[PDB]
Amino acid sequence: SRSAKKGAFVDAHLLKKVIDMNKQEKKRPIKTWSRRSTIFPEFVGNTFAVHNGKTFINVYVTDDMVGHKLGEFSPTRNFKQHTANR
Amino acid sequence: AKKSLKVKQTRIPKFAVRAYTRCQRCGRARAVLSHFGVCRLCFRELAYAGAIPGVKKASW
Amino acid sequence: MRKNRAPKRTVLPDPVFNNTLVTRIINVIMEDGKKGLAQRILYGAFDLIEQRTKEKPLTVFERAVGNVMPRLELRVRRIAGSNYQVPTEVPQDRKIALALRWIAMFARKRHEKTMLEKIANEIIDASNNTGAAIKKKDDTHKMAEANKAFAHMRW
Amino acid sequence: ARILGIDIPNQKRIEIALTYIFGIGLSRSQAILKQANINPDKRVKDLTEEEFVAIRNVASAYKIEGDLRREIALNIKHLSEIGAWRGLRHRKNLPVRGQRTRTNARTRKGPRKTVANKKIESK
RNA sequence: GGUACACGAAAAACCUUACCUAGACUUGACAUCCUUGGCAAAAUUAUGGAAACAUAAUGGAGGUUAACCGAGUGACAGGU
RNA sequence: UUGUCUAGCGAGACUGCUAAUGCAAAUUGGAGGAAGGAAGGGAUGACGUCAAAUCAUCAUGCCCCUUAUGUCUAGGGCUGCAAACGUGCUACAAUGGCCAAUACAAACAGUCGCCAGCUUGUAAAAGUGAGCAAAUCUGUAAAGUUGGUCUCAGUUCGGAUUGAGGGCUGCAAUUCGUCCUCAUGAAGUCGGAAUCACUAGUAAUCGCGAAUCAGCUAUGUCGCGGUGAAUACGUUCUCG
RNA sequence: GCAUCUUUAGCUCAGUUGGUAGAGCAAAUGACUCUUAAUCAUUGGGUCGGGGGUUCGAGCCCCUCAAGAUGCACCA
Ligand SMILES: *C(=O)[C@@H](N)CCCC[NH3+]
Ligand SMILES: [Mg+2]
Ligand SMILES: [Mg+2]
Ligand SMILES: [Mg+2]
Ligand SMILES: [Mg+2]
Ligand SMILES: [Mg+2]
Ligand SMILES: [Mg+2]
Ligand SMILES: [Mg+2]
Ligand SMILES: [Mg+2]
Ligand SMILES: [Mg+2]
Ligand SMILES: [Mg+2]
Ligand SMILES: [Mg+2]
Ligand SMILES: [Mg+2]
Ligand SMILES: [Mg+2]
Ligand SMILES: [Mg+2]
Ligand SMILES: [Mg+2]
Ligand SMILES: [Mg+2]
Ligand SMILES: [Mg+2]
Ligand SMILES: [Mg+2]
Ligand SMILES: [Mg+2]
Ligand SMILES: [Mg+2]
Ligand SMILES: [Mg+2]
Ligand SMILES: [Zn+2]
Repeated sequence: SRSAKKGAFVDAHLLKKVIDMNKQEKKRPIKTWSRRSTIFPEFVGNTFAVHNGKTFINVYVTDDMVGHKLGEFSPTRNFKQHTANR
Repeated sequence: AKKSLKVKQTRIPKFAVRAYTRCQRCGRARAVLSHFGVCRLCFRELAYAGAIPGVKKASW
Repeated sequence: MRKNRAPKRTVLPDPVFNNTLVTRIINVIMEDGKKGLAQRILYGAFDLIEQRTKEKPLTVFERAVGNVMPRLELRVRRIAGSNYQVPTEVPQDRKIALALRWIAMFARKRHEKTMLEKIANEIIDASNNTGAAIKKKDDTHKMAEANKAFAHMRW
Repeated sequence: ARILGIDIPNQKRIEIALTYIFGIGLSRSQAILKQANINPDKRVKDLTEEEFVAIRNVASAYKIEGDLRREIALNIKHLSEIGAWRGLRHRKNLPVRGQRTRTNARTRKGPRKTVANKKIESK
């Protein structure tokens, strides 16, 4: 879908923290509000706290989850059972 | 919450796609005529007074 | 509650066999508002009729349509329970019109192939008083004959 | 017929016969047809061995029809083994894209299982 | 109900938006009236930032305050 | 292809003439006439009813909040889903599917736009790039005609759903944009009780344009033209 | 007398045969309407009659009490 010339997309605020956080050995969960950032190869090995709307759900990225958007691996709404009307 | 939105619309946003068109007489956001900058229910009042030159009732 | 009788539009003499009635059946088989398509379909069936019956297509069409034309018409009239029917003599204009409508209706349901051959077979099958349109005419005639008693009371 | 485990109708033209294969549709069938130079409108029954080997070779060069089923299957497992919300939406037998689920989208939910609408005694 | 249900809405990704979760503000984002000066607001580049917003920069059209930029200031502004 | 066409003014149709019968309005027929008896359509909608709808277009009495029910921003939501109904689109097909050639519109719109031609690309589109502030330039008309093929099959019908690869807009397309290409090929073979619209360029149907709009499964809305029917015997029943 | 059963939110009753409780009304809260009724949602509310004992654990199994009701004798 997304054009070629444009490429991928990160907010570059997430990119800067990831570069800083990968150099630092004692990595901790990275609190990012950017559900819009696509997972870049360098992201591999870090863990993020994506804002589902209410809380920050923790996602551990792998060498496989690479390519999709960072908010795609977290939910936003919840539905598990209806209730008999009558 | 009307007055604050009107003022914000006049102010320039930080993104081009963030700019929308709101009626200039009232503050109605939807159903705004870009040809006149006037919403559908202010255009009726203005058209029925003769303020807009040439807008006459239609018989087709 | 109307007190006015509707006007009537011209029927037009046919453009080939000069038999008005051809234009009427063309309009009857009309679907999707295609005048062109309908003429082609119908005209092709007369050519198939030539290849098969070795006779004049207009004569065969009249012999089929004239034979299908009914005589009595049963009008529904409910009073308390069900409807007691009433046989009435249908006008000449409606006689041809009803005949054409039945011809088309049983033609678009035959087990045959392209509607050209479908419609061609129905008319040739109706020139010998043995078909699907004939049975419909037979049924209404017998129903009217059975309900001969209430013919005197109409409304 | 003779092309792999597929049995293309014998009384049907070759360009439609290729569509009958799972991995070959209609447009891609024409691509094989033009590339092999074999003229269409040639009933497969009235065809010779010389064409039956070339068509098989190009079909083998393309993606095997039997491997595509496992390819889609690995992909769904690939999508579900990641834990994606889209995978979850595909997981519970629901529209995977953005299709609405309020009053429509029954082609993925099978037959209707009618429940009991609320009781309105008036208010 | 007829006279609601491709209706308000002649365009909900952000904006719209009036809702929820959060991060920030208090004569306030906008206005007048009053004591009082104008030698700005913008925009943009930095750093921290989810962005609000802060700390630094070119200090800005102009016209001497016209409009606005403010201070002080309580009546109040504001409410989809 | 010389008098179309476009838009200013005017003429024209007035029961004006005649026949019938009525006191008189007036009804019917005929004449001539492009048009005959509200020539077709539109705007134009009495007092009032339903305490009908809108405090969320706007304005406003009264009540309520006033470091919060006011304000700014980021993310989510208005797009959910065991279900039911309403309005539409697409179909279940040879009055058709696909391919090739090809004829004939009206209206409207356009300088952050319409975009011709050319080059690349299986295509959406990209690059180059004139022309047009517009009766000048641009926005491919489709059904329709002819030819080839399918030969009645859940199919060369039907397109849903799903996977992958691309293009455009936009900071940004996962929640939640649409387009193209490839892959798959749900249901559905005329739809129960019961219901809706329509009296001629009307119903049915085929395209085209505009509004809001950066973009939008608007199949919606407002307009324009192409083809173009059937029926009305009558008020016994039915609704108002 | 005896043998048998019952005592469970404000009321009428299921609990299950051992991991510590709900159903229907009543009440309240909203929603809903000019406002009510009704309806609809939601909802707080328990010394499982009082003690003892078994069990890791008793509304649940066994005893004694307190209050009633049953079936068997107001000697065949
Ligand atoms: C009659 O019923 C007698 N057999 C019973 C006498 C009982 C005396 N305790
Ligand atoms: Mg307001
Ligand atoms: Mg959607
Ligand atoms: Mg109503
Ligand atoms: Mg929003
Ligand atoms: Mg100065
Ligand atoms: Mg001064
Ligand atoms: Mg108010
Ligand atoms: Mg009038
Ligand atoms: Mg009312
Ligand atoms: Mg938002
Ligand atoms: Mg909606
Ligand atoms: Mg429609
Ligand atoms: Mg054909
Ligand atoms: Mg010219
Ligand atoms: Mg089937
Ligand atoms: Mg199809
Ligand atoms: Mg998407
Ligand atoms: Mg069939
Ligand atoms: Mg009418
Ligand atoms: Mg249709
Ligand atoms: Mg109320
Ligand atoms: Zn307005």
